[PDB]
Amino acid sequence: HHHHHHAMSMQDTLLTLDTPAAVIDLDRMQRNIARMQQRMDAQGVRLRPHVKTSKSVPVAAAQRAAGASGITVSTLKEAEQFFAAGTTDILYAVSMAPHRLPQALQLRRRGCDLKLIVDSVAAAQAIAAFGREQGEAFEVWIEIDTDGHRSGVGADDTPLLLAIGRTLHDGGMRLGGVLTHAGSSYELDTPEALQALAERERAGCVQAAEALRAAGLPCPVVSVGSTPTALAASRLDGVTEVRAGVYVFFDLVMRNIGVCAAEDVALSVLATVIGHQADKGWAIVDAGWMAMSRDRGTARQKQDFGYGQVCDLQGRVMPGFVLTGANQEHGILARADGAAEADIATRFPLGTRLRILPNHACATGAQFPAYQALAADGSVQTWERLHGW
Amino acid sequence: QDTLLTLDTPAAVIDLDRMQRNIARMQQRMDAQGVRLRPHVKTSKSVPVAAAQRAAGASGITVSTLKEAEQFFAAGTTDILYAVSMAPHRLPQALQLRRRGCDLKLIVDSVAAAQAIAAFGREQGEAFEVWIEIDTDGHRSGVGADDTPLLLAIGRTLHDGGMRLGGVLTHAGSSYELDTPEALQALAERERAGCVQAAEALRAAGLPCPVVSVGSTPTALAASRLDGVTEVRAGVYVFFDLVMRNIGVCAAEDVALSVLATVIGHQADKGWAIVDAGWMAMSRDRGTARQKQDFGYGQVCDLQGRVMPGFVLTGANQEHGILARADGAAEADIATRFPLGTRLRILPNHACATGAQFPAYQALAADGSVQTWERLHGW
Ligand SMILES: *Cc1c(COP(=O)(O)O)cnc(C)c1O
Ligand SMILES: *Cc1c(COP(=O)(O)O)cnc(C)c1O
Ligand SMILES: [Cl-]
Ligand SMILES: [Cl-]
Ligand SMILES: [Mg+2]
Ligand SMILES: [Mg+2]
Ligand SMILES: [Mg+2]
Ligand SMILES: [Mg+2]
Ligand SMILES: [Mg+2]
Repeated sequence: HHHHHHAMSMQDTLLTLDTPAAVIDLDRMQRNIARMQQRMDAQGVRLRPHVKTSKSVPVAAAQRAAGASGITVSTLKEAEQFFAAGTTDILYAVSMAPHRLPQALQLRRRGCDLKLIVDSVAAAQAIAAFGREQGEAFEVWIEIDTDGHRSGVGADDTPLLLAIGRTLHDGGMRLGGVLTHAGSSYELDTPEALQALAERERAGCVQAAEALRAAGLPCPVVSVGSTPTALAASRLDGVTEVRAGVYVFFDLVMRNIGVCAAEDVALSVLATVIGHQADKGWAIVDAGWMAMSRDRGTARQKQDFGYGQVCDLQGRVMPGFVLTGANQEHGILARADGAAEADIATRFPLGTRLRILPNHACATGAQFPAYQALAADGSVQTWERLHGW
Repeated sequence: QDTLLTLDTPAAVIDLDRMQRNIARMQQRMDAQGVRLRPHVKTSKSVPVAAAQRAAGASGITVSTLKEAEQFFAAGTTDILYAVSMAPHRLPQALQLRRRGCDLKLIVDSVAAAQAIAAFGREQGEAFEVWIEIDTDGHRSGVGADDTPLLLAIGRTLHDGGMRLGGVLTHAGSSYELDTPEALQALAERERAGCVQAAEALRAAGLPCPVVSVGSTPTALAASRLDGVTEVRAGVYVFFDLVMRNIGVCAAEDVALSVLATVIGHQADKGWAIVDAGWMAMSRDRGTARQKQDFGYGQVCDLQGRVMPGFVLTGANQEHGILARADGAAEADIATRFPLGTRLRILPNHACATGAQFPAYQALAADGSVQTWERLHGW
């Protein structure tokens, strides 16, 4: 039992970690994983989780174990990490830059079934010319703009859809599908508006696929998604897969959109109280914006949580206390309502540990080299995640 | 050689000639004021950047985390001030650094934190050097500049408890809400006077107070005189940023840190160029939104570093930035001006926030080559 005794001596808990730390409540993370996978199984579509929220091998392993099919990545560094870890079905869902083609070629030549996306004739021409030069039939999907959010060919822009699809297909590449991301779902906050946007996202992606196929071009995959529209879609006829990422943890922006409650948020930042300004009702904590990130997505929503909702050590919300301000390594904990708490030092004594729910899980997670994955027994384990490009 | 044409994007680029000018300007101002400069490395967390600050005449550093103290001590820097109210649970970490030879200084602003340090120091045989943080402007931590009984209670806990009461410090961070030389000069004087007043109160009580330490970059550059001050702490000046430009202490052309980005697409009807520098590259900091000129997620510059006024990142998602006209109009033929693959450089709202998004900087020399300069992430 030499290993056992030594490992027990080294095991951390929420009391022994240094702060700040990004804590994943594994039981909440597994409920979120199951909820999404079950919804997609009920819809008869594949779930291709977007790992840009955690960039962590063990978190994606849990998603794969639950039934996910492949992943979506936001950078080729994520494709390199997850392919090294055994994931071969990877979609790089950012408009392809020609200068990154040698790295995408190398990944495919090592055995990664890496898919790229474009939304322009010039990007299609760059991929097809390099593929012909290098003897590589890249798989390329066409990105569709279904809601005005960001990149993509308009769903009704048949001439440009065909021009890009022909450039790829005639060029000897594999035109593998269409995808869309209805990111404007983050501006909504009612179930009726989310359900309608989910239907516009489905209808527009399938419209683009049907236009390509009406021109004789292959388009076997139809991929949609954002977490809110994944959870709100009534029907997904014509869709092969849904992509969703932030759901794995949720956050307060998702709580305000209405697709989860604060009790579903699996990621919190463990912080210590390091001081006060008693006459202003401030407790000062060691989670500033370097821990929380500068994300303030809740500022324009129905309930502004400042730099995060305060919870006790046990992870239960402490209503009315939020981080009202943040500097790099100092957070200002005070009443959301703008009163000065009396006796703030008795409410929050020096050295008290608290947990802060984030505005945006993807933004807060990226501030940490690793998560501390919290098991039901109170034990944590360090789960590394990727930083940079 | 690696150059701005060969790097992958996004990348954090330091223009070394601009950084050296910013380093010289600050050190020459501190020398003119008769005070030491103790740079705050939380902006770069990079050994070669702090080396350049030391070569120019800096005396010790300030750090925002013990991880920084570990990094810089492993690189040979021993005169380290950890300028965040000390948490008692980090005392074992601080003790081990001191026992290894790091001359690590801690700060406190409460009797309870001072008692925890003094009790642990006596148990472990360690006379911790502790400074008392003074609140001169209501920004953040510190003993109020008027609150003499609290100041003396802490000073006596430390000195009677066997610890080394090494000084007082203040950080007038409310300087970042100002934007005129008269208001910055007045706040710099309030910061100076408040910190010197606390030192005098300690000394009048028979307590040691050899160091009087003030600073933020705007008050460091605006102070007219620094009588009674021994050192100034400043950090973001090494690179500057657009929040600094709006406060009025630099020009956009002085900003030494930019994010190299590639154009990866367009929305021509809206006049957008989409770049691969989203908020993961720039950070979510939007400090210019509250100032007199809003630069969105950053100011566009060409690959040579020429500022392109009127183009900014008007929006950002994680790995996509939206480049568009600041005047709200849809640039006609945006794709013809910025073809796919064009490289641009984006000046940040907040240098300390943008830098923390990158594992390393790319230090750009006069000949156009780059050298990778690692920086620290995490705690
Ligand atoms: C982020 C992202 C997703 C996942 O959206 P969430 O709302 O985080 O689930 C899907 N597709 C693309 C292209 C994305 O960038
Ligand atoms: C950040 C910081 C500084 C340096 O301020 P800048 O405006 O970045 O130069 C000085 N002192 C303390 C305590 C700080 O936190
Ligand atoms: Cl700060
Ligand atoms: Cl995003
Ligand atoms: Mg997100
Ligand atoms: Mg690389
Ligand atoms: Mg006060
Ligand atoms: Mg700063
Ligand atoms: Mg540490």
